[PDB]
Amino acid sequence: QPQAKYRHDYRAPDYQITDIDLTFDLDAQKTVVTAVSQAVRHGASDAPLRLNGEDLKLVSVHINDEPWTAWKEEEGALVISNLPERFTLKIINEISPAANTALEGLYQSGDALCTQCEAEGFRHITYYLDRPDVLARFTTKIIADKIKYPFLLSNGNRVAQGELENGRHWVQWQDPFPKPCYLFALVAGDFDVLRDTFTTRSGREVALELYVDRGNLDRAPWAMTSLKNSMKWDEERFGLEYDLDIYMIVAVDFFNMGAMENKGLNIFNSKYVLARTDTATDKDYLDIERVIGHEYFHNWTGNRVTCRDWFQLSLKEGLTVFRDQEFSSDLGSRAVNRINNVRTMRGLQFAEDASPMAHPIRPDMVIEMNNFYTLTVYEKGAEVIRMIHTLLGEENFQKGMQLYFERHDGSAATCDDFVQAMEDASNVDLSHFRRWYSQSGTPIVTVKDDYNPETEQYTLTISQRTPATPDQAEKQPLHIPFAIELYDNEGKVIPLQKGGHPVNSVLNVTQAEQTFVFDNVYFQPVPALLCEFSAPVKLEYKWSDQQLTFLMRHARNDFSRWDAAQSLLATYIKLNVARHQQGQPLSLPVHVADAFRAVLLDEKIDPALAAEILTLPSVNEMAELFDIIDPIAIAEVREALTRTLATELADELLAIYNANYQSEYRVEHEDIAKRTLRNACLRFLAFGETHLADVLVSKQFHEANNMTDALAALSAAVAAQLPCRDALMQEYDDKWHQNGLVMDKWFILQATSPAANVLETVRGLLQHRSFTMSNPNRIRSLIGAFAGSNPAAFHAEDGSGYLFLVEMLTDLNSRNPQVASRLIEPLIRLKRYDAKRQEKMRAALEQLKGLENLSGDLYEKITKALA
Ligand SMILES: CC(C)C[C@H](NC(=O)[C@@H](O)[C@H](N)Cc1ccccc1)C(=O)O
Ligand SMILES: [Zn+2]
Repeated sequence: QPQAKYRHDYRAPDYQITDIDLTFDLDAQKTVVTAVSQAVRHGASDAPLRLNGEDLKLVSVHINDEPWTAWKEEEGALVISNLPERFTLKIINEISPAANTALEGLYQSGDALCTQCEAEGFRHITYYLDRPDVLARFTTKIIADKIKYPFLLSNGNRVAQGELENGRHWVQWQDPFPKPCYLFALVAGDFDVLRDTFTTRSGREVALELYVDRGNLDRAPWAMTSLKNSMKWDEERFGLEYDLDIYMIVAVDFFNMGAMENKGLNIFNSKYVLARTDTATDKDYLDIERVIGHEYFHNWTGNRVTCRDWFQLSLKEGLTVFRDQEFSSDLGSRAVNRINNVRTMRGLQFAEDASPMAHPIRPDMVIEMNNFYTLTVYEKGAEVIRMIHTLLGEENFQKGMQLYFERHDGSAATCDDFVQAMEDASNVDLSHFRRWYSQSGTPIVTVKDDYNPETEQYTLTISQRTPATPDQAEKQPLHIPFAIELYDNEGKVIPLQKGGHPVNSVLNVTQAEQTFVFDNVYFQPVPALLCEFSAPVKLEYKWSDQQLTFLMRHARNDFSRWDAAQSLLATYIKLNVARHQQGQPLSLPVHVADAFRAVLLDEKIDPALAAEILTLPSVNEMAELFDIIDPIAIAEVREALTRTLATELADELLAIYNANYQSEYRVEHEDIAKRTLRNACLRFLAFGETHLADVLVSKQFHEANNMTDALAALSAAVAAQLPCRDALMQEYDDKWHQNGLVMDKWFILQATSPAANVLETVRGLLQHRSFTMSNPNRIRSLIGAFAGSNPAAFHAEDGSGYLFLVEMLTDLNSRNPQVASRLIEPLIRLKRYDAKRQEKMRAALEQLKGLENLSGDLYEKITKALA
């Protein structure tokens, strides 16, 4: 297995390549690549040029057209010795796109040929300096059969084109912007193309082109609209304009991730492009908006300024995720977006930070870089950027962005460079703050308060600590922006002050323990703590149920109201899981049910907020409330809680469900909010009197005039195991079996079903007409959903879930390591479960560990999980 690489070993390259001219003689079985690079030595004169290469058939090596004899091929490299200070390197090699099942480098997607080069896929195309601090100007000539590949695309603009004998043709592209090879892209195939235009604020007219498989034009307008929305927003919010003449996006069916920001030629998983009202849900529309925007935002945060090395991945991913969240939030509901992102942080990222794979947002050790496009690097990375925004304020934050681009435009930078730019532009000291980049694990912030009537002072005693993680035995206090707000008994905000001077609501929690005193607090306050999730930490405060219901009705920020409800539910989710383990039924105080009844009947509350408060935490969110996870107890308690609320709020739920009916379907935020609330109510109504529920659900499925409402009904039928379930599921299959993206929703429902025979059903679906092990989307929607989204079934006491996953991973380890690595994650969490389960999970991991040709992707995770 390959050795681990460490951030502290970074060293500038001995050679730089300033320009590269590529020529591809394209063919699915045998592609011939000719690469002419202009190299310049920067290191010692006796240093050899070390080129990275994987699975390449070397044809020849020339230096200034002279056949070179001073070279040697070694594991993953071509080492060239005795070179001039400046020279022209010419490499000719062959590759086989059709044989590329890992989908890394140049591969085949259906009948099209396309690429994926990040993190290190370009080395699978030709021998090169496959490191992001080497920026070269690319020129790409593509030669191919005209009938099979009428469209030949690469980064930049077309500078040449011609016809050849034997029905072949070629096109040459030039991208003026120097770039690391991970941003290189090539696409060849036959597509339908949606063309539009966007005029920047300064007048630059940009040609927009969206390439989709023939017959998919009816699902392309929303993505195009989202691209234009993204371009406009970046101008308005960040003052950034697109910098090229054309913007191409190609939607492909076979892609390991969601999308890729290749300069001027983004390549997208079709899941994040294709949408029409009968195939896509409101969520799909908003996800397409998010991803289209995300990759577009990389044009500046990632492309114009790239990464010095891969340990600096968060420099572009954390910042770009922050940007896509601000984009979504500005255009839609900021409260809903913040709530959703906090659910991801608390329910998924915290779990990772408490797992064997824990790492700082800026990793120190990496074996397989593809294993580091994580919730930590992305989501926590964004939370760190957001904390900088919280500490600086929008104005100074933008000044920091401006200085960052001024200093690093056209180069590869580091996380430290970014922080320095923010510090220098704002004059805000971020020296202590920097620890957020080096320390893994989730900080735990404990708060104790006291109200002194004699002095009319409110005191907060705040403590912090980060438990040790398997990767770091030493932990230190962080600079935690801790936002608060105090309310009097009328729900009015109490001015924060001390010694006659106002105090900022964002407290600087920088020590292991500290006190914060506020005077002129005339009456005992109810505090709102860690407002808007001001820092990615776990809050420990002894809330009374009344303080929480008070906040649910009076908190100024909608997020606080949702957050208070989560704290209220946590107490009873924990209470009932303990009861479940002792064979006792659900117990819930009347005043708790009343709090949710109040939310339903509050006419002043935003439907968007009400919908989220009425959406119970997922089983994965619930799992984080426990030291030792009991997946079956959690799943059954979640259903029991749903049933109890459905019974206690039956009339109110139906009233709100009916009140939010909308005849017209619009992908507009106000409409989406009402529909989300209506369907939130439907989830509960599905657990009402069987016949009543069955009729209501089947009715919505059949009368729905959009996929959002149809899927909501189908999901409810499956969740409540209603009589109509089998009929509706078969009807969906018969109508959509030919559409993979649509069937993925169906596979997810089958995989996350509460039915006793779910595994048997999932295994059988491996033979379904709409499923195929060759497609990452299908794999993740069926197998991934089962293992990661149905922990109750995956963790069946008999161990059947683990055995099934081992079978699937034995296949995927050889076929597609990246997808295999995404799928093994559930097994890596073994220490969070009981002894019996740990034993079975360890056995499963040991079996995988002994696999012939074990991929580095899995090796890295298996090793840490078995430690
Ligand atoms: C909206 C985005 C956060 C979705 C996300 N895509 C990205 O982050 C891209 O900008 C990544 N740069 C693409 C990528 C992902 C994984 C490994 C190598 C390369 C993805 O999941 O593909
Ligand atoms: Zn990204």
